[PDB]
Amino acid sequence: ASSERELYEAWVELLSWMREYAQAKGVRFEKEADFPDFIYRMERPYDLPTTIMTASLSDGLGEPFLLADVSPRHAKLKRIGLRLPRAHIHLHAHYEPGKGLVTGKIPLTKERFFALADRAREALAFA
Amino acid sequence: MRLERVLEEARAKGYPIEDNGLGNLWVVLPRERFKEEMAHYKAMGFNFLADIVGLDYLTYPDPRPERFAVVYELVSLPGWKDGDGSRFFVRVYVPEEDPRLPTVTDLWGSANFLEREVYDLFGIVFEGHPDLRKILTPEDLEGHPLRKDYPLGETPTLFREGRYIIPAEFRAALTGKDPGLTFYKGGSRKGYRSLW
Amino acid sequence: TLKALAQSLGITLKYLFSKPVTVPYPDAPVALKPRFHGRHVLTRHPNGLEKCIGCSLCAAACPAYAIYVEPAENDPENPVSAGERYAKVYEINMLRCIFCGLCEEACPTGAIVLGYDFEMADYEYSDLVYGKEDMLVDVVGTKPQRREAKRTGKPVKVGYVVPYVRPELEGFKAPTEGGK
Amino acid sequence: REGILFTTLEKLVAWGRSNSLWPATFGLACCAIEMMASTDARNDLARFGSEVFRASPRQADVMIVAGRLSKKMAPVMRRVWEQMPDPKWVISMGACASSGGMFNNYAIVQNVDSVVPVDVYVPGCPPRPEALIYAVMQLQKKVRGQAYNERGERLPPVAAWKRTRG
Amino acid sequence: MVRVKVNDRIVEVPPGTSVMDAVFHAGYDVPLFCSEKHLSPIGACRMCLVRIGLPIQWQPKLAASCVTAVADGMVVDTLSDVVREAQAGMVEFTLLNHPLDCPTCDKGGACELQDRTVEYGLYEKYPLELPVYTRFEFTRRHVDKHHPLSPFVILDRERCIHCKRCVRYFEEVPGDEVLDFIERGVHTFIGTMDFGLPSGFSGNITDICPVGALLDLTARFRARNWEMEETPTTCALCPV
Amino acid sequence: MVRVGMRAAPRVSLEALKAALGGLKLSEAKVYLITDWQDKRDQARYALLLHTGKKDLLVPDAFGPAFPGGEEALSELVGLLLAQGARRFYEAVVSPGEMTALLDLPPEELLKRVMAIANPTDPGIYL
Amino acid sequence: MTLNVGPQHPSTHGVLRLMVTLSGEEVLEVVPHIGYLHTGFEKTMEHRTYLQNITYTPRMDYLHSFAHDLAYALAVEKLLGAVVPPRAETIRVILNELSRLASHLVFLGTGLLDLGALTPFFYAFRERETILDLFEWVTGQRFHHNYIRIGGVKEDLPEEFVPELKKLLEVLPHRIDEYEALFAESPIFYERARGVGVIPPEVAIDLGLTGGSLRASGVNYDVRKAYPYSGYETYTFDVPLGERGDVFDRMLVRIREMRESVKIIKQALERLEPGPVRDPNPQITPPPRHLLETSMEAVIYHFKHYTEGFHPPKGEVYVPTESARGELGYYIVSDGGSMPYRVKVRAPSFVNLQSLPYACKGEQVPDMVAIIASLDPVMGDVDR
Ligand SMILES: COc1oc([C@H]2C/C(=C/C(C)=C/c3ccc([N+](=O)[O-])cc3)CO2)c(C)c(=O)c1C
Ligand code: SF4
Ligand code: SF4
Ligand code: SF4
Ligand code: SF4
Ligand code: SF4
Ligand code: FES
Repeated sequence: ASSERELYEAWVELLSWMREYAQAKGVRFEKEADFPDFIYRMERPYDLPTTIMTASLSDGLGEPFLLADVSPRHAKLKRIGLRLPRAHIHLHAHYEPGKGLVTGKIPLTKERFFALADRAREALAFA
Repeated sequence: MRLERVLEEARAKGYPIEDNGLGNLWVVLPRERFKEEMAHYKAMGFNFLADIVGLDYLTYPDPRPERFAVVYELVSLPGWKDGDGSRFFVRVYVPEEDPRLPTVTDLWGSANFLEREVYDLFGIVFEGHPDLRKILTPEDLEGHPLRKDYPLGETPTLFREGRYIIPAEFRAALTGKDPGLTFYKGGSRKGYRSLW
Repeated sequence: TLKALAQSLGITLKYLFSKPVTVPYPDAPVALKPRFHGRHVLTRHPNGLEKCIGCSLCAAACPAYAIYVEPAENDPENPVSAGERYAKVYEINMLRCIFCGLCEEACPTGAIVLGYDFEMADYEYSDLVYGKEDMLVDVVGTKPQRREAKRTGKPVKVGYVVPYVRPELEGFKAPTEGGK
Repeated sequence: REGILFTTLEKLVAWGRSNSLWPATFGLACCAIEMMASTDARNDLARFGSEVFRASPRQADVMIVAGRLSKKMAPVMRRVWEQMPDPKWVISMGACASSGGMFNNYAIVQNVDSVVPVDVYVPGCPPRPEALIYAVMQLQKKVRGQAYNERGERLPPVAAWKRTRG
Repeated sequence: MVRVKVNDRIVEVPPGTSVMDAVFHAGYDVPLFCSEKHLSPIGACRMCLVRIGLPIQWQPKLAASCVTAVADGMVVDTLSDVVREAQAGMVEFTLLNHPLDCPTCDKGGACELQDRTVEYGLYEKYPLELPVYTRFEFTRRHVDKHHPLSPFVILDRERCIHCKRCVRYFEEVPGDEVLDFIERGVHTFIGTMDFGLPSGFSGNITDICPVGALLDLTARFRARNWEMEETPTTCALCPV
Repeated sequence: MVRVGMRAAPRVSLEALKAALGGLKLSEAKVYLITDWQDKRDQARYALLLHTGKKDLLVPDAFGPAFPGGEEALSELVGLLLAQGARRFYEAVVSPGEMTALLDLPPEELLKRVMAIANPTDPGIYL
Repeated sequence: MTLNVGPQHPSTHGVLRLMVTLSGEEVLEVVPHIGYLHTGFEKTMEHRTYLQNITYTPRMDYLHSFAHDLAYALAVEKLLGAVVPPRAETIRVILNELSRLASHLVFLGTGLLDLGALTPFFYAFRERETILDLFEWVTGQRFHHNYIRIGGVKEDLPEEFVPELKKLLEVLPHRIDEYEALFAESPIFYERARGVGVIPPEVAIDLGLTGGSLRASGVNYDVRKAYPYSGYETYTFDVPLGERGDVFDRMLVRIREMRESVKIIKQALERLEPGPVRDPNPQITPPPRHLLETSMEAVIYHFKHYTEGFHPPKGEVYVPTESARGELGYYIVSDGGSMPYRVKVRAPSFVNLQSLPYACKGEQVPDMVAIIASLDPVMGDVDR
């Protein structure tokens, strides 16, 4: 259905949150990868709000501790996924209308993500 | 009708008959029997002598009998007196250090120019020729271009500020002896053919 | 066959009274097809980011080898291309270029696409190497045309008209058949 | 006397030579058919004054290198240029003539500025008849002294005036 | 010596010979990802699979020619439609989560996966019927990208196809185990807690990686593999 | 084939070539001025290969305006070759890096390559 | 008088040198000197990928070039087993016969101008100009068009191509009938050409004169009829023939060729039903431009195909076709590599020139020009 739109739109919000943490805790954030189905569109149309698909929070020593990814514009089983490297931690987040962003049935609030990122920072970061 | 009798004649004398699954026929005659056999071929009713294509196999990946090879094309026009339409090729190898060949200019005048070209492009001198004079390449040009040990002789491409290209160092395409940019080339880049 | 002289005379006269057929360049705009092979243009995405990712697929498939591409790595703050790679130096020697469409055909990002300018006559070999900033879609006119408009103070008018510009030329602004 | 040494007369004679440019065709290859098409009844270089076409070289000022210049033809064309009156101009037409073109080998002169002094270069394969009109107009304003290059310089009226013939 | 037969050709070959060397020795070809010269073969990429008969008694499953020894009088089949079909399938499984980074990939033309894919991939299925390249249309694997492992080496864990060449090298050749995987399953990725890449022979993996994962920082983004002018010479910094 | 003259010494190259030339008649000889960068002659450097047919002569890259007195020495050189009756003049365009290794290749290879790549030239561009 | 009718002077179109061994106003014998355009296709093509060489192919015969493109394409298709879609085949025969009409127009315009009158050069050229627009419609180029591909053609026909083609096909028959009405009932050309140009079919066969000049002497030998390649088996066709080989019969037979070629253009136009455009085999065809952002195989195949190319199997091949100047063919030797091992071209204008000393022997000195224009050489084809 049309929920698709808000998904990518919601994705941008997510990035803001991520960006915020870098400005908050003074730790390096990086745009990892943009959308290939946006680079290789030559004349074809592209309506999505952003072209950035993957980003991460890297410590001083460069190894990321938090990874976030989104399904491409034409891929099936569209979702957003999260991962903690070295910690075997993965999340499958969807967006349920009216409620908000939900990990299954549990809404994903900004506070939840912020606490998760801080736990990762204290645990996995080397320097 | 005459092509079948050509095959029956040559196979009876033990000359190899080359055939690809595409519909073109090669008949390789040795040097001695070449002149007399092809004279008999013209007598067999071959009006038209289309091509004289000279070949240098110096850099061919698989080895071949001899380096140079001259191929004539004998045809009988379908719309002329009694035209079957029989067209075929005659290949005759010429050694690297023996660039000889008797001409069929006396039979077809078409070998006047054509053989000269093969003498111009390759080191092959045609015996019995009225005039073996360089046709295409400049009169002061030294050598025979189309043989692989003869350079193509390229010039670099030019750009703004010291930025140049040497195309022979720029080519990503592979020849037959080029191993490739990886350890090797196998599979579909060593030869690929669809099965209709 | 004396009649043939008279018939020839008569038809030549009939054409004499038939005035029209010709087109007077430069006074009349040359009618070009939308698929015409002209000066290359580098196209940009809606984001403004440039489409060229500096991959040198245009240069290898060039039968004259006239295309030069030095790459570089994007600056995350102010990126130039979409990926991690852009074209620092993009030169095409129009005296080597033979106008195939092989660089257009092989460009995966749709950046390099032929335009419509043919009015690129110049005096010097060294000046006929058209660069990156000499072909962008934003630019309106050829090198001698822009130099003449600058040393003349009079704006550029291209001497061609097309029924429409292709979708591959998104952003290519040109005179279209008289719509303006 | 070279069409110089008078504030009025040099303008007058440059006007004359520039507008009355009389091409001397040297039809070589597929560029030359695009040179012929620039005279038919749709797009004719038969207006600026180039209606007539002096095949003899003793009578024409503009020589257009139109096609691939194979080496066996280099010297002949050379003398065709030397068989021209001194007030003569040479345009290099095409990619095969301007540079080596795509044929980068033993058979082609990789820039015809080698054998003849080029006035105007015109890329294209073949350069559209309308690009040829643009080049003859380029040369028109060049021989009036109305031509400037990218580097900021005004270009001499007649190229082949600066070469120590031999 | 041992007598071996590949599809029409018979070769004398010393006994300890691997089926892969004997196949290439006979003039035929088969993909190769997991194994590498001077590296211990362990069957991982499963590309070198051939058919084997040892008398006409064909083996049940395709033999890994990378880690299999040869025996006298053995028949090896690499041209049967079964072999090419299976090879195309494994190429698809390898290309599964690849980032689509070829055009900006520093590996360019000298990439083994590209060449073996165009060699053995897309078996001719049986017309003028329109073909589909990939079946996998799901969300692909995304991990950390352009990760500098050392001032000379850069690491893209997405391009890794999970061979063993770099970790096997580091364990075997220099004796410096400073690179190995972290997690398992499809989440596996190369990483280290030794960051400086202490081994002084670290640069050789730069050549071995059949993908653009480990690349040269000091030569990053200068030209494509073909655009470079390759001149073979000898290094005179030291007496070796 | 002899190698006279020296790199980047236009006047010494010219004097040694004066001496080694002698009264050699150049009616059927060939003069190959090898350089890089076709168009820009104002900054050109030049080598010379003289193919007489009976013995050949080499001059390294020492002439041209790129060196002090290379323009005047190249003018004198072309005047000297023209005085002796030369009619067939050629120019070879090599990559700069070639120019150095081309004088160290065996005579047959170097000379074959040069004759294949030669461009007929008007000596007026060097006088 | 061994007179030097030099290269390009006087008005020997297609630069060619002639030593006319000749005393008076007769013609004893003409000794030709060619090679003044030698550029090196047979050699340069050995260093260009099969995909690239389609940029080298049309430029040999720059008038009827799509025959060169089609000959090269078909030979490689046979060598690697490519499939012609019906629509691609119909489009290829359209462009073939249309480039043939254009080459014929240029040939007769040049022949009339070369000795005689100037006017009818323009009218025929007018039509030629229109034809070029059609090409510029689909290929974006006047000639030297790089459109054909090994599998088929590059991309599809625009919406605007077919109506313009219908316009030109409706106006042309009257135009060709007008040229023939002017020329056939020849006022002076009758006393100029009917006698000149002695073409005994026996020696024309012996010297390799295939280019439509032989059937003007009454030999029904056409590759479109002798060796159908591009579907010509499936066409209703009149095959022009001549009573006795001269310049007059040659020109009239070629005009009838133009009318039959227009009829073939219309015939092929009618049978055109939408469909595919090129051989979809990914090993031979680059991926479509739209799934470059979805599939990995797409990107790998695009990268490889446009840097390396493809590798056809080891073997030699050759297939002939009929151009406006006769039998044409490419002898392709491939060693299994990305670049062809050798390409040898049977240049019809090359051997068709052997009949110069013969045909114009005993003819007039001026008529040595009309008999060359009537021989229809394209020195891009001869010199090559
Ligand atoms: C003739 O055809 C051709 O020519 C050429 C060359 C020679 C040439 C001559 C003249 C005389 C042009 C000319 C035409 C008309 C006028 N005019 O004033 O009307 C003036 C000059 C132009 O190209 C080539 C190369 C060719 O391959 C063919 C098939
Ligand atoms: S159009 Fe052709 S010659 Fe021109 S730059 Fe592109 S690929 Fe090269
Ligand atoms: S213009 Fe296109 S093909 Fe060329 S380097 Fe840029 S992105 Fe690649
Ligand atoms: S630039 Fe093109 S059209 Fe001109 S001569 Fe060369 S190949 Fe022919
Ligand atoms: S590693 Fe190879 S297949 Fe993967 S993106 Fe790079 S070039 Fe393409
Ligand atoms: S990083 Fe490269 S060498 Fe190491 S396991 Fe992955 S693909 Fe193999
Ligand atoms: S080579 Fe990797 S499986 Fe044998």
